[PDB]
Amino acid sequence: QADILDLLSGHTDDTTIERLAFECLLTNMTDDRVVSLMNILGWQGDFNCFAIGGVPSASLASTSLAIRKAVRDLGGEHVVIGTYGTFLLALACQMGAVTPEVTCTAVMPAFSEDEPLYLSPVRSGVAGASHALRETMFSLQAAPALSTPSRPLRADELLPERALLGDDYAREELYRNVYQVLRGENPDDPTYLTVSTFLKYGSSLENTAKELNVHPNTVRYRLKRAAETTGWDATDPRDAYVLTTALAIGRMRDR
Amino acid sequence: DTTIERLAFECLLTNMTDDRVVSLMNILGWQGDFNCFAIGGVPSASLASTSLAIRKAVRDLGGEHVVIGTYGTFLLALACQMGAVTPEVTCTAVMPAFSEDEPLYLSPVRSGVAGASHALRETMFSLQAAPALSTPSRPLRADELLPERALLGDDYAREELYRNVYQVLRGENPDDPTYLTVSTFLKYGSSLENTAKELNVHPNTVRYRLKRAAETTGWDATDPRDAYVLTTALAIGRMRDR
Amino acid sequence: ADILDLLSGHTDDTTIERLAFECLLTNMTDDRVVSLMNILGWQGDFNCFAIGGVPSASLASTSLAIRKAVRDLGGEHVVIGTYGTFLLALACQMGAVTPEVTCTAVMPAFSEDEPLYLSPVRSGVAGASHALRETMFSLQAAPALSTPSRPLRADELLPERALLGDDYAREELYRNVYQVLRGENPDDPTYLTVSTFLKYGSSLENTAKELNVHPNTVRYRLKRAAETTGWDATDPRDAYVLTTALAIGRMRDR
Amino acid sequence: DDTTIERLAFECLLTNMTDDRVVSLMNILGWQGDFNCFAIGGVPSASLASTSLAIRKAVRDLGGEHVVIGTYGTFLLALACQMGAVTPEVTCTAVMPAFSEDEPLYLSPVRSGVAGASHALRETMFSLQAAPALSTPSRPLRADELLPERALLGDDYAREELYRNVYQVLRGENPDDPTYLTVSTFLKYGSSLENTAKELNVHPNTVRYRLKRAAETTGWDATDPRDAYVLTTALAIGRMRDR
Repeated sequence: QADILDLLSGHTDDTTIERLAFECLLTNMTDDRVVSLMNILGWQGDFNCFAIGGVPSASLASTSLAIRKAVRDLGGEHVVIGTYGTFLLALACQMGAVTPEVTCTAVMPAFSEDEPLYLSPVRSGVAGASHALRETMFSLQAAPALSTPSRPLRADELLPERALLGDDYAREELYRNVYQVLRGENPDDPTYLTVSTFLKYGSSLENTAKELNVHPNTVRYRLKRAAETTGWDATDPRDAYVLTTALAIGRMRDR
Repeated sequence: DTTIERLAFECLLTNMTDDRVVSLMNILGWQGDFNCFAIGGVPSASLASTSLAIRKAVRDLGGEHVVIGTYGTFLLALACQMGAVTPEVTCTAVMPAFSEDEPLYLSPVRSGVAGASHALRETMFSLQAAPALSTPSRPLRADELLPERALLGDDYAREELYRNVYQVLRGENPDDPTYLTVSTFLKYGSSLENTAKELNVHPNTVRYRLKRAAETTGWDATDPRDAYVLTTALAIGRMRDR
Repeated sequence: ADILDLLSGHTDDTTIERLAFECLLTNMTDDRVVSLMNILGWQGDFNCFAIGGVPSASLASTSLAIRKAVRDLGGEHVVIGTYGTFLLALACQMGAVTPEVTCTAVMPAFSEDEPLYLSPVRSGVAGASHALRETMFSLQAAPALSTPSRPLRADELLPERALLGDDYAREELYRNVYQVLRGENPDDPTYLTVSTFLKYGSSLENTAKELNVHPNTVRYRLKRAAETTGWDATDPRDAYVLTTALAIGRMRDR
Repeated sequence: DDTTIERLAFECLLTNMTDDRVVSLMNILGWQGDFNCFAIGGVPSASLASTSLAIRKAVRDLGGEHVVIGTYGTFLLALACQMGAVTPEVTCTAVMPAFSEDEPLYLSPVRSGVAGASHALRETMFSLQAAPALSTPSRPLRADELLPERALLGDDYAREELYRNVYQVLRGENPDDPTYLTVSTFLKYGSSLENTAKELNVHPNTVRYRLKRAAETTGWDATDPRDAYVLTTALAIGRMRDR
């Protein structure tokens, strides 16, 4: 298999090294060679990082300058920047005052107000870097499915659309963080059955109560609990679509 | 014989359709732009017994070629459509070989190696998607599990949602408000009254438009299963187009 | 490289078996290996175990004897390959094909003068790779021991396997010896006593002096560690296993 | 820029790449011919930046012209070209205050050429990773101090040295020499001179002296528990390799 010198095709300029690390990370390559490339760029050891992505406000060069300056002004010294289609993605090393919300606020003006903007969670090491860049890429590709997107879009806002695009990270989160959390450890717990039944029956409290032989208030209470544990409120049309998707993922995976 | 067939099967199931695969298929006797279809399900008794029953059933129907493989608990068979070998007739002949207590799928007829791969893969994805539905048809309908197949990575299910649902809904002309109405209706969780209020139109106008959409697409936004299918299609179309 | 690239135009089950074997032996557990195993008839999260040793007469003879034995026991699939002087067989466990019975059945086909190993039952391609590799590494490690058991015990050659690069052996030392003994208590009297004892080369006197306790206090703590881990630090072999585990744990935990 | 080239060469060497491409890169950095070099590694006392600065200043003051500096995990590693007064102990003494006193420090032997440079950096990395195993680490750690633990981590240089410089040296060319048998028996019998002597029908003192001879040829003294562990490891490596 190709070594880091093969990958570099004789180049030693950091622009090429950066673009190469960017493409490796975006394409899910997290092996030692990528660790070496990030090493060369200055990303030492088990670093923390996060990503911001969107469409440049005026130009790619202008946005890149703005982002490097903002990272510098906040006490950081590493940010890997690359383009993907019309999108510019930036992976910042979390150090000094470079933290996600503050960094996102500082660079927002360099991104078009007329296009989606996404801020990733903090992730660790090269594998996290790849994760941050990919969830950012998939979120931006998924954003058009959303009627009224937050700005910036954050976190798990686009799970089902990301899953539809083939994002393994989104499938896994729907399985682990929604479906499996709903199920819990106790199989006699009624929450999962109640959410499932509620969705099946048109998001009707009355029909769910009728189906399950419980008081409507009891269904209400269970849905609220499921909202607390998963972050998704079945009574909200957007969240209900997310939950429905999670149940499909879970059922296909477990049977 | 058997070994080459199993290798061809893996290649097809894993979406390898390049000339090396064509050449394997040539060796097996599948020539040119052949027609084929697939059938899949859980064996009534055993994988070996079901394989045999399918081979024999196809042979008796004048067929000479079948490629049989496994995916998890499922037996998947690709049959070359020759002689009296047709999908429905073949399916009927082999149903005893598949358990009544598990899903079953019969693909449409497809052509060539690309077609063979599609037939086997849509069969795998359909069987895999089935647990998502409470009471699926037997055999599973081709249009029954599109969002679920898409979620698994079935690119043909994505395309079908795009072409047969989203683009059909959107139509030739931008002025037609049927699409906007369905879009808005889904956004508001299939609330007739909230949709009429939001669009500033009469609720009857909303009902009429939803019925039109149900007629042209085959999906009724007032049914929660169909609403999910529609919502999936709009997402796919919006991500693809803009 | 896809499965066809790996095959290099071969479509014979013999080359396919050899390729699957080599992938497993080199710790490749990805989709292509799953497909290769698919092709050989190994579907899903199967159970399997491995047997390995030096053939009593010939590879061909031992292979024939193994395939016969497995079939007579009602088994369908056995992947057989060779590494150096060793023959390794991976059997699908089903019907009456279970590890001890199978091992007993095929013992006559392996040299008495050479080590023999039977793996635990494991599952899936990852399990198959693990079983074949622990078998390889155990056979390679055996010469380090003067009179090992036959077959070799799963826990008998951990440091030596680890020295050869066997990551499962490192893991097992870390989890089953080091962690079991230390927990979150570097200051637990037993752990501290074992640690100090080894540091002083198993000298009861020097250890008691260093810890400022009575020798009998050192003795019962070592006895506890022995009962807890199965390793008795007063035995030079066991002491070497314990020392290796402590090094592994320390390097890993910081 | 220069920093980039240097970090690239560092990564190649650390990753055991010693091919013509790497040789050429080192040549461009100014490392030419069959140069002598050594490595020092540890944890920066204050920061990566300031430790690097202090190392380069020390090497400059000592009359040296070339140092390649990189990181592994929390470690800073420096490869120095041996020239002027840039020699291992002097250089180590000059740069030691730049490394944390609460963390291990390692100084490699002198090595030759690009292959030697790669060897020096890797034995340094592995030794630093292995250091926590040691109860009473010297400062700096040196040379072959961590052989068995390095072998446990998969360092091929350690496995090779255990076989070549320890196990093979014990055996020598003469099967009439009792060194190997004595070391072997002594370890087997729990480092008991009395029981070893009883087994070999020899006086305890003869056993002791034979072990001291082994210490002369290999540097490892079986009467010391640390060294006994190292020797036990070398026997295992050797026995596995010769069958």
